[PDB]
Amino acid sequence: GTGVTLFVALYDYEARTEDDLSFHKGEKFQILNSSEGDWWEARSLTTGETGYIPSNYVAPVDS
Amino acid sequence: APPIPPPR
Ligand SMILES: [Cl-]
Ligand code: NA
Repeated sequence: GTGVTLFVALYDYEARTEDDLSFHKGEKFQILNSSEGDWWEARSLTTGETGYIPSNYVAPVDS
Repeated sequence: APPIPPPR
């Protein structure tokens, strides 16, 4: 890749507040904030949208 | 609230 840390979705997720992101298994993200708890703010690569995601639904792309 | 569990 280009050097930025990326995470991948392990499962589909449907958003539960206006500030959450919906995503498919296999989606890639840049993580923007992982400091305020277990909901992380992320940017989706295929959509470009930003929002919270549940951190248990993602894993680093490296492996 | 914590993250929800992975889907069924
Ligand atoms: Cl979008
Ligand atoms: Na890097």
